[PDB]
Amino acid sequence: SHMFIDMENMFDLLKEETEVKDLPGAGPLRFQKGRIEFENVHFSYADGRETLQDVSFTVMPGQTLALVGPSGAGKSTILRLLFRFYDISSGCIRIDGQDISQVTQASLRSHIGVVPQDTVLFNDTIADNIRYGRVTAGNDEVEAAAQAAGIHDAIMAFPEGYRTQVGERGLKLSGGEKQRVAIARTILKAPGIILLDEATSALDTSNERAIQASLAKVCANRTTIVVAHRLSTVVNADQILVIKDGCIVERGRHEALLSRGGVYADMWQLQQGQ
Repeated sequence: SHMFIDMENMFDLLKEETEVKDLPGAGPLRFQKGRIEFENVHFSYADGRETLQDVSFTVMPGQTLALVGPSGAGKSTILRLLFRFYDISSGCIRIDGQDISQVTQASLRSHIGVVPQDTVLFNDTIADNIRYGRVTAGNDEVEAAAQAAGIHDAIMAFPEGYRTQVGERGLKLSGGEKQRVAIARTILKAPGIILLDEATSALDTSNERAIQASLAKVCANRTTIVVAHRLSTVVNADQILVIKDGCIVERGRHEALLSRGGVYADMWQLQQGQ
């Protein structure tokens, strides 16, 4: 009775469901101020396998939103979806009012800077590693980005300055320097949206404070979603979402969630100690 199925049509429908492609005639995202909306977003990667369930939130332009909660794939799935690394199973994600699945992924990604937990360094010069943020940038901009991220002086001390080979087959950068490369990349991109996934490791007190300050500074005036581990990041966020098992179980600013006296407050009391 499936003698009437058109195999070509099944393959066309498979392709729609399973591949992240631009719609025919998709135009550029019209980026204004970087308002983000998730509306009733679900993400499931098979039958029963739901990693985000009915997730809704709004991040107003320039604001920061911290994602917190126990270990789980939900928090970083939210970052992936905003980047359209996957399509959503249902609901809608919008930037500046526009459904991000209806625009070119290229245009979408041009406005988003990702700062991952682990900084990818290529087997290339330190100049070109920073330049990776925006390949078109002149040497002077690369320098100013390095200067602003606080690694210019270190690079000067490098055996070949900006032409110093780094990465796996190059000079070993410290964890601080590596992180600052990520920041300089982001400065060079100048995106309107930042997706930050905080590292679980930490550096010395002095460096941590300095890096946390640089990060705070590059996120200034930019719409920011962060998968947060540091208390300072959460205390300072415009809004906090507590995610457990793919659900937003509570939300608000730090002080409001403490006085609410739920899951977040319990976590805070546990971290404080007797």
